[PDB]
Amino acid sequence: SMLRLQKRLASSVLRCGKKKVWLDPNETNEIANANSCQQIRKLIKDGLIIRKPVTVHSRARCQKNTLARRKGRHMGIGKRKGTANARMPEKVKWMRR
Amino acid sequence: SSHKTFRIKRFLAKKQKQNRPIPQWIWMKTGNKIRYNSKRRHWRRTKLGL
Amino acid sequence: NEVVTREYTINIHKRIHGVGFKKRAPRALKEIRKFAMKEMGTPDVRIDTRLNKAVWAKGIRNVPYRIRVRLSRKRNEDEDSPNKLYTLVTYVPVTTFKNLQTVNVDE
Amino acid sequence: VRYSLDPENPTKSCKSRGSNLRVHFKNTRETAQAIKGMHIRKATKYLKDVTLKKQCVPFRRYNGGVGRCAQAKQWGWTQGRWPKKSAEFLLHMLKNAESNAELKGLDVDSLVIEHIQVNKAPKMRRRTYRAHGRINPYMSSPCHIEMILTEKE
RNA sequence: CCGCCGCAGGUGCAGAUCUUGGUGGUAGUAGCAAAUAUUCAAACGAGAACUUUGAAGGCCGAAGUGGAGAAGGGUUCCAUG
Repeated sequence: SMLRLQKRLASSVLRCGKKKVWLDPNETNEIANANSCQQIRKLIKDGLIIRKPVTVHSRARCQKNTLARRKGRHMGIGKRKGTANARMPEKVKWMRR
Repeated sequence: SSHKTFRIKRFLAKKQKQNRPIPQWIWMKTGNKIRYNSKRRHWRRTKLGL
Repeated sequence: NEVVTREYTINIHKRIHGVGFKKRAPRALKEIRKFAMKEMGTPDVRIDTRLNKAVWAKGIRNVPYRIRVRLSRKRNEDEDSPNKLYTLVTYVPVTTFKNLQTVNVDE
Repeated sequence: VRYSLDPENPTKSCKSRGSNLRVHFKNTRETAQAIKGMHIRKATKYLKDVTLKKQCVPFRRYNGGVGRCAQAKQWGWTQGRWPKKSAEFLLHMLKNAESNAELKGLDVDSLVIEHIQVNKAPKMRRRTYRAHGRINPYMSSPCHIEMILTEKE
């Protein structure tokens, strides 16, 4: 009924967050009487409590965009916020020369 | 806090042992006045002094 | 007789017209449950977790205007409820809602 | 205990009672006046519909700021609410009385609830916290419900 | 516990924004409106808008509703009911 004990342990057994602890909703009776950590490791081997994969923050369109910025696209006068001396300053230009 | 002095830790130690109810057999006695422990103190209700 | 199964194309858009942005996908779920009681006269309406996903596909503010449903009445198991006949509401993934009559399907 | 009214004969009547019950008083007196002249089956058919907002309890005495409905017109009254918890906690008591009927061997469906009375129980003191650091009380209003069934044609 | 004859007084209440205790009308009234938002199925159970689990949709968005400590708290910690 109450798997609050056995999501907390499972989080610190998997060494992830309890965000990612997937408890098998059909095999509830087996998880409910875990009672310890070594017997939650037994449930990973049995394969009820299993780690969820990381949610996809794909920075694939990010790479796609920079290749345009390397080519000088999206870098026009109407895509400049900071001053020329803030974007790439005059002291560092002088340092390079 | 976590950082305690030995004297204060013995003070708290007494206050925990004094925060248990009456035994059920006490009011089966002949001279029966006590119903419940009136001196029971809770960590939100009363703040122990200090 | 009683274990009867139909298809239904539901206009959510004219059941949901005017309700606030944080009470549409919830409101949509209440007029798939209301709809399931009107056609198939059953108080117990149990609407599948694959259809709930279909209503919340565009989030809470945006619901698909037309949604297609295989509305299915059935018997019951034991642990006897005040009612016997319930109605399972299941999603039918449809590409075009153009010229869909309500089909009377077979079990 | 000793009830307020004594029945015409203790044979044909079966008692029930509930002391210091956690409902409101004003909601429960009003739904115990609507029940006061109904058959034992006629009452449970009524109260279950008040629990489901199909028939209503007309609030007649304790009706200060009680909004209106269409259903109260069956009582010849304008105001009326659907007290779910009040109607439920004197349906446990008909369940209790209809059991005592069967224990006394009275006919299950000949009984008309003749006497029913709601007395105020001692209030339960907890408090609320209001403006300018001033604590005003937040007392609950429980009630003693007790009723007598009696056999009729 | 009381009548009569004497004696004695902290001896008679409607008031004092009197004191203490209790209860009314107001009234089932005001109210339970700060910071975006919840829905579906199943489980345990006498009982589910809230509990637990899965699946959704969301918020905090690394100067955080995150992970830790100082001061203060003192058992609030954790399990079983």
